[PDB]
Amino acid sequence: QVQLQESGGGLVQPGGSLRLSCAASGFTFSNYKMNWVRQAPGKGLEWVSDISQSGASISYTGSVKGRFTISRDNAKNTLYLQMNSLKPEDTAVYYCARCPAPFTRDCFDVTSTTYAYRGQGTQVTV
Amino acid sequence: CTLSAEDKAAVERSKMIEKQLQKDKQVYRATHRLLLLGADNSGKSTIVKQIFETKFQVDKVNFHMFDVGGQRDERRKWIQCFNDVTAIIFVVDSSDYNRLQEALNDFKSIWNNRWLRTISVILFLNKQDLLAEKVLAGKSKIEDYFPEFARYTTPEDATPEPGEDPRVTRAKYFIRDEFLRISTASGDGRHYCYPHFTCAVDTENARRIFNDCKDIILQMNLREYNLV
Amino acid sequence: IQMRTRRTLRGHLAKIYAMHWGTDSRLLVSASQDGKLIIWDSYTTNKVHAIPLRSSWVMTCAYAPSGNYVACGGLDNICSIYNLKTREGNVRVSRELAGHTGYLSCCRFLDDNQIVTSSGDTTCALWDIETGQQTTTFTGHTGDVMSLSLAPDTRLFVSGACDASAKLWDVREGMCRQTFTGHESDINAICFFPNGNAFATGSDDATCRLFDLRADQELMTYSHDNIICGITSVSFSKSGRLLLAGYDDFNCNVWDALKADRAGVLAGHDNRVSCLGVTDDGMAVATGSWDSFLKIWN
Amino acid sequence: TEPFGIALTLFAVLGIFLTAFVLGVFIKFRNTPIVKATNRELSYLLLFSLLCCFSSSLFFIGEPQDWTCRLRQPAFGISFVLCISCILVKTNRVLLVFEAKIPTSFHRKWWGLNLQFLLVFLCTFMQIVICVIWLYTAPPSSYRNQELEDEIIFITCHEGSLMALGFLIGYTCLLAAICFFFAFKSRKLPENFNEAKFITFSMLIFFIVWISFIPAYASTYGKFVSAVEVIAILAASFGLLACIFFNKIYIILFKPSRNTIEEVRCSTAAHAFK
Amino acid sequence: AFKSRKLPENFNEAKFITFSMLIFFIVWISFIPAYASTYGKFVSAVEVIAILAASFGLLAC
Ligand SMILES: CCCCCCCCCCC(CCCCCCCCCC)(CO[C@@H]1O[C@H](CO)[C@@H](O[C@H]2O[C@H](CO)[C@@H](O)[C@H](O)[C@H]2O)[C@H](O)[C@H]1O)CO[C@@H]1O[C@H](CO)[C@@H](O[C@H]2O[C@H](CO)[C@@H](O)[C@H](O)[C@H]2O)[C@H](O)[C@H]1O
Ligand SMILES: CC(C)CCC[C@@H](C)[C@H]1CC[C@H]2[C@@H]3CC=C4C[C@@H](OC(=O)CCC(=O)O)CC[C@]4(C)[C@H]3CC[C@]12C
Ligand SMILES: CC(C)CCC[C@@H](C)[C@H]1CC[C@H]2[C@@H]3CC=C4C[C@@H](OC(=O)CCC(=O)O)CC[C@]4(C)[C@H]3CC[C@]12C
Ligand SMILES: CC(C)CCC[C@@H](C)[C@H]1CC[C@H]2[C@@H]3CC=C4C[C@@H](OC(=O)CCC(=O)O)CC[C@]4(C)[C@H]3CC[C@]12C
Ligand SMILES: CC(C)CCC[C@@H](C)[C@H]1CC[C@H]2[C@@H]3CC=C4C[C@@H](OC(=O)CCC(=O)O)CC[C@]4(C)[C@H]3CC[C@]12C
Ligand SMILES: CC(C)CCC[C@@H](C)[C@H]1CC[C@H]2[C@@H]3CC=C4C[C@@H](O)CC[C@]4(C)[C@H]3CC[C@]12C
Ligand SMILES: CC(C)CCC[C@@H](C)[C@H]1CC[C@H]2[C@@H]3CC=C4C[C@@H](O)CC[C@]4(C)[C@H]3CC[C@]12C
Ligand SMILES: CC(C)CCC[C@@H](C)[C@H]1CC[C@H]2[C@@H]3CC=C4C[C@@H](O)CC[C@]4(C)[C@H]3CC[C@]12C
Ligand SMILES: CC(C)CCC[C@@H](C)[C@H]1CC[C@H]2[C@@H]3CC=C4C[C@@H](O)CC[C@]4(C)[C@H]3CC[C@]12C
Ligand SMILES: CC(C)CCC[C@@H](C)[C@H]1CC[C@H]2[C@@H]3CC=C4C[C@@H](O)CC[C@]4(C)[C@H]3CC[C@]12C
Ligand SMILES: COc1cccc([C@@H](C)NCCCc2ccccc2Cl)c1
Repeated sequence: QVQLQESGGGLVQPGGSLRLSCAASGFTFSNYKMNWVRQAPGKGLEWVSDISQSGASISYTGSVKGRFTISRDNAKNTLYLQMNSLKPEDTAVYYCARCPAPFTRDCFDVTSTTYAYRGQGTQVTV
Repeated sequence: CTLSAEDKAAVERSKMIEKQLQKDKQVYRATHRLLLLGADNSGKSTIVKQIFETKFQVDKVNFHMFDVGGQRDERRKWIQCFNDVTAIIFVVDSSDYNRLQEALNDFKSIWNNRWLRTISVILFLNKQDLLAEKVLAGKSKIEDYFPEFARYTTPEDATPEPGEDPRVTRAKYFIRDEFLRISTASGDGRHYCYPHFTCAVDTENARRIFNDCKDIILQMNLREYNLV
Repeated sequence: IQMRTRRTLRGHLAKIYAMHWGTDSRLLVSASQDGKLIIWDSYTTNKVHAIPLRSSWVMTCAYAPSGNYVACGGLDNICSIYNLKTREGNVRVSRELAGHTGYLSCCRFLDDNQIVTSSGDTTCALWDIETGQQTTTFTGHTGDVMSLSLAPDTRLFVSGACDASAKLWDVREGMCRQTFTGHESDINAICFFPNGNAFATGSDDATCRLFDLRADQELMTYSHDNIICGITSVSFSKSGRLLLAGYDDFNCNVWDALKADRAGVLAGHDNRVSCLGVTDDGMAVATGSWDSFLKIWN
Repeated sequence: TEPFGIALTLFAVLGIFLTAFVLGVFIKFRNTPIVKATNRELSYLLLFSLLCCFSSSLFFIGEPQDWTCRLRQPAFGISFVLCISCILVKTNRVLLVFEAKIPTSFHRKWWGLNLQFLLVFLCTFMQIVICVIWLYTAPPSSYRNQELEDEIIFITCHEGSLMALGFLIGYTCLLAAICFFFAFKSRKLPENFNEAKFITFSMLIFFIVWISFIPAYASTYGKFVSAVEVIAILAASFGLLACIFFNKIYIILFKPSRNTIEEVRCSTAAHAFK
Repeated sequence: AFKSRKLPENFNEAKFITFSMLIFFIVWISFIPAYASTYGKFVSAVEVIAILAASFGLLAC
């Protein structure tokens, strides 16, 4: 069964740092592109970052450019997100999303309301 | 012919069915089909003044446009139905900076989709008047959402419409360049993007679609004969 | 296992999504996005009926076991039942079933007055055609339901959805008996083993899997390192010894179900193999592709 | 051994070398936009036919023998028709490509590739039928003329029937006229897909060079007769080898930045806008 | 003329001048062996043809 578990969230003062982790199971982790998404109160899902299979290709959204960084350990089958200089608007529930099909670059339906290959998320408050 | 009389009559019936199919073949192959995409608040409903389907006519050429809206949020599966269409018409609201990154991500997803790797995209950057008013007002700043705007300069080939402000032109061409740089990374010459600036009062959209479809057909024919 | 193309059925204008064999093992129905269904006579390669549709975007079609009706549906969220045998002499729409909130992805007849449908609104339904109403609604999938397979005894049926999940349902009560997992991506096709105690699923994982109802778990996997494309359709032979699966690489593979060893390839199409079927007497295999062609292999 | 024969042989060998060089350049850059735009297979066939044209020019020189007098006229008559047929088919295909207004031609790759050669073979086949009828009914021969002068013996070729030669010339001129019409139609297209230099070749080689040799062919005897033949042949070949390839070869080797997909795309878009 | 063959002056006159001069040179280079080969009363004919061809060239250009 496809399982994604997020961890590493809480309340941190503005200007601090926080490390999010996502443990994946039930599939070949090295075969899929991965994404980090967030949902803020009173707002819908918003794509944040993504990393490809080999990790060569890394992309961010505008607000997190430079402040955050994404990485993945395929040997450990885990995804990491480092969060630095946390602005007060970074408060949200964070999800680690998996792209629906392997060996592909397009990733449809990662910011959808009901996506199967997502997780429970971690609350980050600034 | 080693056939019975009823077998021969069945053959004749099949022949008549084939004739009708050939007539339908001519009719079907005459008409161009377009797929209309773009989120809400973009105004994709009113782009042609001529809602699941729409017919319109431009100089003895028939266009048939489809807007799929009666489905769920996920579009991973049914989108495959539209891989024979001549063009995807993507409408983007050009005044809202809060949801423009979502439009960029959607355009990226459409552009790099496996079953949409040969379909060209006509890009309509709608609501130019609102963008111009917001830029001249100064309340909103593109730099807040796009830091790259500071280290940006207007294109050399950029055209100013008669009477305008350089800041408005800079904003417009930055918005266009975002989609263009998305579009010029995996196209490989198989499909292209045609961006346009259109307001709500604009009535030239159908002609732009006609010209873009002409170009799409020419490129497809060149590639099929293996000349490009 | 070498098969050859005995018949090639030409006449559709666009990509073919669905096909279905008749119980007589001679007549079949196919569906294209041009907006037409065609009933083909396989033996003579003759067109018996050409039914224009009110909606071009059709994704499924079924043939009634009696042979008096056909069904179709698609992006219009409607299941249309056409009566083949009328005194006037032409096919006319018999019923227009409405109620799904998403595209109709599959439909199968039980008899002349019952049909089971799966939709993109993550649910299935059992209908009464005379009243045009849903007698039962099956819920529980958290993603689009792609294919369904009725049991030989027409008591149970499975549905596979875009959540790496298959579900077993009882039609009379309307509850999910068991849930099967093991795939990593969306299930695109599903089919029972002939005796009814097992079924096979194909997915975007590029693997097929065999699940047994009594053991409540999978028994065999079918994949190769070269294969990286997903399975669009899957079917069993008459005896269940061979498993036939069409892929996005424009080819169909034949698998030794009991040994998970590939035994042959059907390679005649030049585009995606969208639909696949095996006759009720196990005498021929029909494959329809996006290149607007349907072929018979024997 | 004569100086004039040496000069003609050197010119023919030089033409052969240039044709081989052009063919090798086209093979090397076989997957570049400029070479793709000009149909590859028809270009290869045309270059082979030009090599055949120079080889045919090589038949006239020497002491005339029966088989040489038999083979000399049909060789060039077939090779030139093959070249013209290749040009004609290429222009017709590009015209059909640029005049289509429908989502797709749906023209099969193998079907189009085979159809091109099939049309070329139709034209060459009519020529071959004429030549076969001629060589079966009235073969040309060799002949030791001892009537032109008193001190001299002229070893020449006697044409079996002047009507057959007239038919070959007439068919070649008819095919060239058809090719001229089609090339004149395809002048508004982008410069990479044009064949408007065939007009230049026809103007400079058919109406000036070949015209000016009519009196020489009208009343002359002995080696000079053969001379005119060879020279005429060479002219056409060289002109064709120029008007179709040299410019493109230049752009392929020198000014390489114009051999890019973007340039061709821009030119095609400019054609679309107009 | 070839130096300024791309200048658009006078409806792009230089290209036509270049073509006319090319026609002239081709005519006389072909005239040399044609005259050397002609025998008899036709030796004047070639001259006329040349005198025609070149002349027509200039006009048509
Ligand atoms: C034994 C009988 C021989 C007959 C042989 C004739 C063959 C057919 C005639 C063709 C012809 C001769 C006119 C003859 C004059 C008549 C007698 C004159 C006496 C006085 C009465 C008519 O030339 C005409 O020229 C017009 C003037 O420009 C032009 O008009 C246009 O412009 C208007 C202006 O703006 C505009 O307004 C109008 O709308 C337009 O249409 C016409 O399109 C064109 O047909 C010349 O054709 C031209 O030939 C060129 C080759 O040099 C050829 O270029 C090719 O090669 C070049 C070099 O390799 C290369 O550089 C070029 O890239 C390449 O393309 C041109 O393609 C071809 O066209
Ligand atoms: C569309 C345009 C380019 C038309 C193309 C036609 C040319 C290829 C034709 C037209 C007139 C032909 C010429 C007309 C007459 C003669 C006379 C002929 O002379 C003889 O046959 C010798 C006298 C005899 O034995 O009767 C040699 C070929 C030649 C030069 C022909 C060569 C080819 C020409 C120039
Ligand atoms: C023995 C001698 C007298 C041979 C006769 C040659 C000329 C008197 C004729 C032969 C072929 C004729 C040409 C054949 C084809 C054309 C193409 C034609 O072009 C079009 O009409 C196409 C227009 C388009 O569709 O774009 C204009 C006349 C022209 C130049 C003709 C002009 C006169 C030519 C050169
Ligand atoms: C053995 C000796 C006596 C040879 C004499 C034959 C000449 C009359 C021939 C041989 C080479 C021929 C030339 C070979 C190449 C060309 C290139 C050609 O150039 C172009 O067409 C340019 C194209 C453009 O305009 O872009 C013009 C004809 C011409 C001069 C030919 C005209 C006739 C020539 C001078
Ligand atoms: C053989 C005897 C019976 C008479 C001799 C006449 C020919 C030698 C003359 C008559 C018509 C002349 C032609 C008339 C017109 C032209 C158009 C001319 O075309 C251009 O120069 C236009 C180029 C451009 O448009 O830029 C080239 C020369 C040519 C073929 C002339 C070449 C010489 C020709 C064939
Ligand atoms: C009589 C005539 C036709 C013989 C033609 C021979 C010349 C033109 C041919 C013979 C073999 C050819 C070579 C074969 C293979 C290659 C490798 C390719 O990556 C670059 C071009 C190159 C190097 C070719 C250039 C053209 C070539 C040298
Ligand atoms: C537009 C098209 C049809 C024009 C085609 C004209 C061709 C077929 C005509 C034009 C002038 C003709 C030539 C005129 C004179 C002679 C001399 C004769 O002793 C042999 C045939 C020959 C050589 C003719 C062959 C046919 C010919 C070349
Ligand atoms: C009689 C024959 C063998 C001489 C061979 C010389 C050839 C190789 C030379 C002679 C003059 C040269 C041409 C002179 C001018 C131009 C114009 C330029 O814009 C493209 C190249 C082009 C077209 C040259 C190509 C090469 C060329 C044709
Ligand atoms: C037997 C020998 C002397 C023949 C020599 C032929 C000379 C006169 C020919 C051979 C190649 C020809 C060149 C080939 C190509 C071009 C390009 C064109 O756009 C202008 C004319 C120009 C520049 C030609 C001028 C004349 C030229 C130099
Ligand atoms: C009377 C006859 C035989 C003289 C023949 C001389 C020929 C071969 C000479 C005379 C004039 C010469 C041309 C004079 C000017 C130019 C322009 C230059 O940019 C390239 C060379 C080129 C194109 C020459 C090529 C050779 C040429 C055509
Ligand atoms: C196209 O005309 C031909 C068809 C076949 C052969 C031949 C040649 C090889 N022999 C006769 C030569 C005819 C001739 C005489 C003077 C000037 C030009 C020409 Cl052409 C010509």
